[PDB]
Amino acid sequence: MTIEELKTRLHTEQSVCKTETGIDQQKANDVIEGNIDVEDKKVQLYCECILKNFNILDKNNVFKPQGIKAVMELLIDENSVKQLVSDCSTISEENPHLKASKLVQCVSKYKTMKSVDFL
Repeated sequence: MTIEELKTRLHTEQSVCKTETGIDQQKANDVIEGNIDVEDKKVQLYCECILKNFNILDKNNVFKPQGIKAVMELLIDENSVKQLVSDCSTISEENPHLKASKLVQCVSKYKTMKSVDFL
């Protein structure tokens, strides 16, 4: 994956997931900017849709290290990827929708979806 392909793929999934969840445009923009309202139901569904579409969250709602590594290895270095993986893997949440928003918030501490557009 090249940065330009990742940029277009990210924009596409953001659009797909906005249409699917009916999330307010500003709320979807907040998430993209790295301001995740973890408790908002639409934010949770939008977050879940994005992570699952990128194989970051599997069908068993497990945070996939190879899934996140495939996406991040173009954005962040090996050391930051290892730190992100160990950090975000500690998120244990019974509610899969809340787990998804907490996971996007965790990944966003390292690189926001917005900041990909700066590369």
